Amino acid sequence: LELLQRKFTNKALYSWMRGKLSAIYYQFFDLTQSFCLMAQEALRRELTD
Amino acid sequence: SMAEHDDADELTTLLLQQGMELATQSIRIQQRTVDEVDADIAVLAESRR
Repeated sequence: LELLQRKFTNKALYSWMRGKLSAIYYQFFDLTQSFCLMAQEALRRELTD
Repeated sequence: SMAEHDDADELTTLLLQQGMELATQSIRIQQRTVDEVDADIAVLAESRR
């Protein structure tokens, strides 16, 4: 158990890593949705519908 | 990924070493059991006398 706690990839590393990734994902989703919306607007203008 | 694999290998090595020393202690225990059986044989010899 003591060796498991001193591991390089202990619980703390994974926790911080996935927290940072969750924040990045949360913002990137909004950015991508905005991009898709403007692409859809461009298509609507192109088709005049 | 490489860090994960290295950590798993290190855990396996530790397990092997612990098993080795436990096996040594088991050797000693079994020798003591043999000695007990010999003592029982001696008791039987006295009764036969």
